[PDB]
Amino acid sequence: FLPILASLAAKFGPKLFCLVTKKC
Repeated sequence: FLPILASLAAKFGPKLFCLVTKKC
């Protein structure tokens, strides 16, 4: 689940990824 999620997060999702994984 995680490598495809990480790949799409890098591709066009980093705004949601940074808040969810607490890097904002």
